Amino acid sequence: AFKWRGKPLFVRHRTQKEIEQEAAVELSQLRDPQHDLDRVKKPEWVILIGVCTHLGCVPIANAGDFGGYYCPCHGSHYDASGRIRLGPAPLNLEVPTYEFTSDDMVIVG
Amino acid sequence: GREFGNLTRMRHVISYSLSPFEQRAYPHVFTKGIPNVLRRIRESFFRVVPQFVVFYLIYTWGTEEFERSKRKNPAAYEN
Amino acid sequence: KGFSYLVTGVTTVGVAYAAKNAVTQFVSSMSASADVLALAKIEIKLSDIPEGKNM
Amino acid sequence: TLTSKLYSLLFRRTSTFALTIIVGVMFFERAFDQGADAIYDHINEGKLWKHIKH
Amino acid sequence: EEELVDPLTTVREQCEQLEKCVKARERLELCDERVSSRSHTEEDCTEELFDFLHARDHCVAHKLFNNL
Amino acid sequence: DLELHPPSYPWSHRGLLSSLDHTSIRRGFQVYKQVCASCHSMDFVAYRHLVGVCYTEDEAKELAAEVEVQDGPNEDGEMFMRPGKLFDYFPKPYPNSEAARAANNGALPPDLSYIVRARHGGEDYVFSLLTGYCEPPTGVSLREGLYFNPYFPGQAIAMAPPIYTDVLEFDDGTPATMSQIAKDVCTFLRWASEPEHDHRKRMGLKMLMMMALLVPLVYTIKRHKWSVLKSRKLAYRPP
Amino acid sequence: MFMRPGKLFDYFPKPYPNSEAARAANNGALPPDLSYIVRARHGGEDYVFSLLTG
Amino acid sequence: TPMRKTNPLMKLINHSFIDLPTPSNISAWWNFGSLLGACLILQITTGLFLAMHYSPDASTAFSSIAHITRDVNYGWIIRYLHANGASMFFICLFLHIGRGLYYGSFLYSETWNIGIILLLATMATAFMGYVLPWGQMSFWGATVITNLLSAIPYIGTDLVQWIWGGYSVDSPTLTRFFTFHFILPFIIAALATLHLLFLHETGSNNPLGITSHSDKITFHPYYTIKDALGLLLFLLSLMTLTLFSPDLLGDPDNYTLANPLNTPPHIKPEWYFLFAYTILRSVPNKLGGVLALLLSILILAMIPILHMSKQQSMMFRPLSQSLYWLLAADLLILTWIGGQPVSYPFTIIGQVASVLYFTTILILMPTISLIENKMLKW
Amino acid sequence: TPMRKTNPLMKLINHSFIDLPTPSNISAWWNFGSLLGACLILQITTGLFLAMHY
Amino acid sequence: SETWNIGIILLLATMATAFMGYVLPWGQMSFWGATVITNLLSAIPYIGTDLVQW
Ligand code: HEC
Ligand code: HEM
Ligand code: HEM
Ligand code: HEM
Ligand code: FES
Repeated sequence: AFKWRGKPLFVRHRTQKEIEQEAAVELSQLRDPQHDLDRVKKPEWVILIGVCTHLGCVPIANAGDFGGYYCPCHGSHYDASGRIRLGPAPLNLEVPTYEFTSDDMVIVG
Repeated sequence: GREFGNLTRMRHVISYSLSPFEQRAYPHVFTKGIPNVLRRIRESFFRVVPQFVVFYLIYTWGTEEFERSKRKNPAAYEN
Repeated sequence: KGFSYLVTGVTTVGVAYAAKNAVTQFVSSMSASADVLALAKIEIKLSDIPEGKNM
Repeated sequence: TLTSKLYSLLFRRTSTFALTIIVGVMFFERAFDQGADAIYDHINEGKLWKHIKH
Repeated sequence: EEELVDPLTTVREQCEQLEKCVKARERLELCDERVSSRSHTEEDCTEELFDFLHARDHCVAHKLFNNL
Repeated sequence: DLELHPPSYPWSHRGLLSSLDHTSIRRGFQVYKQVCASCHSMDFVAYRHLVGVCYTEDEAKELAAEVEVQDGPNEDGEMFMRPGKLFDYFPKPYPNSEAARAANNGALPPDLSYIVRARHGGEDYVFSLLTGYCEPPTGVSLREGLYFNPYFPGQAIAMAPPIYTDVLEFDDGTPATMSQIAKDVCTFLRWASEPEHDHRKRMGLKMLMMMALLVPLVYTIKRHKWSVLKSRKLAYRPP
Repeated sequence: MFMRPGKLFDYFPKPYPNSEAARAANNGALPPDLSYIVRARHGGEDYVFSLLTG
Repeated sequence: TPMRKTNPLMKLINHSFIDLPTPSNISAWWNFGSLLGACLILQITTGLFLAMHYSPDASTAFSSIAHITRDVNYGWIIRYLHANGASMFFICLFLHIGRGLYYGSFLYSETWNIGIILLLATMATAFMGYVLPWGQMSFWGATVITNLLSAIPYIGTDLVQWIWGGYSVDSPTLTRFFTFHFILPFIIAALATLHLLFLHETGSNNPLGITSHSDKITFHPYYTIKDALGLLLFLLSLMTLTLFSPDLLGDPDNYTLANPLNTPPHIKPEWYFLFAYTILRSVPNKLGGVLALLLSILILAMIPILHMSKQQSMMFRPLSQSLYWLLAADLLILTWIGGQPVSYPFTIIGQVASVLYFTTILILMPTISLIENKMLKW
Repeated sequence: TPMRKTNPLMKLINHSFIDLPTPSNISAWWNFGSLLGACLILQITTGLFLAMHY
Repeated sequence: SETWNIGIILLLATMATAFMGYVLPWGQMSFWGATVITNLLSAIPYIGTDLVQW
């Protein structure tokens, strides 16, 4: 977790097993449909805003029913991709405009 | 009205009162006081207590069930 | 009446004691704090020679 | 009788009632504070640093 | 030579002789045998370890500060 | 992961009118300044606050002067070092959080000024955290920079066992077993978190006595005033 | 702490780290902050110009 | 004529306080209202002395509170009196509302509406005040409660950012909350004066629920001492709460400096908001949960309309008594679940409790009232 | 009877402001009480908004 | 008379409010005027300095 605009920014180096788990998730089951690869420029790296889409809480990583994220406030469960699947959260974790200029860097203006 | 002079109409209702210094601050403490409190508690007990007893049962069951669910099942790794 | 007035007087004595304690506590809270009080007389100036004028 | 002089001198006029109330407040404050402090010191004797500093 | 005996250890052992601490410890040993025997398993003896430590330290707290 | 409830140890000050053992507070302060001060800061405790709890003013001055601190800028604006005075707070081991994380394998040693009151279970937990450092149970593995501790929420703390027998030599001379050391630290931390403990207990006893005096008296006054109504008898005499 | 190229939100550079350095570098005199110098002097800008002129 | 009836200020004081016709059979519950005002005074006085040292900055709020507790003379007493006095204020407020529900005081429609506004202002005041310490719980609770406004369909995020004073809770938010927390209690006092003004027109109600014009009594020599005794008991409770268990009604996580990069594992609001927290959690949809909380608070407005009984008081309605105590037990269930996390049993029990709360206050109560009306052959 | 004479708040407002008997010959000097009230309201609002950032 | 006395109290309250508000900016004028006006209370014969320091 990093600090951007006074808000948490999550960068998770999800393993390929987590990538398979996220890809296998059906779009119909998702509350807000979205393909896993759409929200990750690189499959092994997922960059999101560490703010629960329900009531601005820091989702706990590798926790919950789906082992991606878990809201400690109202019980919202997010997957490794950040998509909401169970809980009061209305939509998926926000994806910033991150650009991988190099394999070891990520910046944007 | 709003002042004590004109509030309602009453006729031939006579009341007797005693000075606070003449009488006792604690009369009938044991002859009537404690029995009166006991009868009040008896009257109000069975219309209040059952709801909180149900609440206590729900509380205990919920806590025990949360503890039971938190515990791990061996069958998950029998193989 | 003397017994009743004695009861009232003892009650008033207790109330006055409690009220003075509360008022003094609040007023003292308005007074100088411990951190301010510490840096009051401990500090000692070490002055050099500033020419022949007021410094 | 005790009351025949007490009530006639102290509790008769409310000004004297207030005066004896305030004097009793002073004496009660002093004595009650001393007694409470003694009780608290005795209950946890040795723990307090007032005893240790000796 | 090691004069300090750390009464904590003595009280801990005193529980380890009591019925609840003993049965929790033996259940922990059974769980350890299970996990060690299985080559590939995700089962962690943390639960039974906590079950043992709760009773152990409960007895300790009952009879520890007296020595100190 | 699950969590372990810390036992309720029979601390001396837990009594209704009990007070902190100031000898224990002094020993715990010694352990803090000699063992935990290398990583744990106390930003809200100065070298005063000790003039009336465990140290006289003179020995407090000496103890403060033992450690040098940075002073305000002098001529040319070159901030120098001072011998150290009472109003100075306890030294911070690291200039900033980043230095603490770098020196502690990415972990930040938390401020211990309010640690007792900032953790569920209070001092009990802190004691249970220091005493309990069992080896990892079968089936759990952790990074070399982490040590298994059953009472630590995550169960993998980044703090090596800080106290062991004879790690410190108490001025009093009591046997410096790890249990005694941990108990003394916990007492000192309880004092630091709640310095008003003794005064609060004294005022609580005083208010208990005052209320035991007043409540029956005010109740008697109310009964006396209302006896006119409660004994009032009324009759209906229609013509 | 490191050096950064400098962004919009940064304030104008401070010539001296503290007042003591300014006094040392300016013969014991402190050069006042110029952010409010016009409003801080009687006559305002009219004064400042004259100060720079005469 | 006595001077009290000549000077206009003395006229008002005598008419409203000294010689106010008050029912003789009034029980202890009517004390709480007076206690509320006292609590307000306490919160206005004590909090004032806290403001003389509190610095409303995100970088110095926690340090300022530490300075208050450790350096300021008797400052710990003042801070603990303030916190536990807020707790006691909500205790007395809940008991006041429960009494009003039980004895049919809601039929004073305008007084009831004014009281609802007072409750809302008190809740906002306490929320911002709890945000003031700038602890972990304070910060994250503030973030959650302000993000609640994001549920609004169109102006959802603009309003939240306007309240925040930025893109997230920070020093701007704390200073705004400090100012609102300072101003609001005086608005509460004026609204309470309006409360008493609207109550004065009809006078106080009695437990029997029958007009007590036959047995009215001056307030000066009877209810003054009865309230004084109530004040003594309230101060007993408050002082025992601040002097023996000062942190009984507190959260330890609030003693850690606010960290915007890590939400505590068990972030919960203060205990008076726990029922609203459960009603939030139970409803899945975010807007649904926000609306559920709003209805949970504002159902007191609809309560007078649902009154369908020939008797104002409930002491002669045993079935209504059973329903009322069931509602109270339900509220206790809600508070307890609010204390508890979001897991298998607690979630379902909370959903059931919220549904039961709404049904009892909307369906069971009027039906039982109609049944009781038929029972007495009206 | 109009609503002014029925609702107690409306009673107060009508008696003290809407229907308050005042002299007709009152000059401009009596306008400064309302001006003082407006000054107080303005000061309260403006100071609240200032303290929001102070 | 009563209205006049209430007005005098109002004037005193407004003067105190404005004085403290002018102290609030913490400018040179604010600081030094505050020092002067507060030290004015040192004239009190017996409790002068204690009151000023309080
Ligand atoms: C030389 C370094 C060092 C020593 C010695 C040390 N600590 Fe720590 N402490 C740390 C670090 C680093 C952590 C972070 C571990 C973690 O959070 O996983 C820590 C963790 C803690 C925690 C856990 C706080 C939490 O978030 O739960 C407490 C309480 C604590 N220490 C108190 C103590 C006490 C009491 C002593 C000795 C009497 C002590 N420490 C000795 C550096 C130290
Ligand atoms: C700061 C909060 C409040 C204050 C200071 C306050 C004050 C008072 C006082 C002093 C009384 C006099 C009678 C009594 O004490 O019982 C009263 C009565 C009443 N209050 Fe409030 N109150 C508050 C909140 C509320 C709330 C939250 C409600 C309803 C939700 C409410 C509704 C009523 C009603 C209906 C009465 C009529 C009592 C009767 O008929 O006997 N008040 N209030
Ligand atoms: C109904 C009235 C009030 C309520 C319900 C209330 C409630 C609270 C609460 C719950 C806190 C948190 C304290 C803590 O958690 O430690 C707080 C803090 C604070 N309040 Fe009050 N308050 C009230 C009135 C006031 C008033 C009138 C003022 C100022 C004039 C004030 C100033 C403060 C300050 C400065 C703090 C921060 C100090 C602290 O947190 O201890 N409050 N308030
Ligand atoms: C009786 C009405 C009031 C008067 C006469 C008054 C007067 C003043 C004055 C003369 C200043 C100094 C202005 C300057 O030199 O910059 C000031 C500043 C201030 N006042 Fe007030 N004030 C009043 C009401 C309020 C209220 C109700 C607040 C509520 C927070 C408030 C908050 C402030 C603040 C925060 C400042 C500092 C910011 C500034 O200097 O402008 N004032 N006031
Ligand atoms: S904040 Fe994540 S569930 Fe509402």
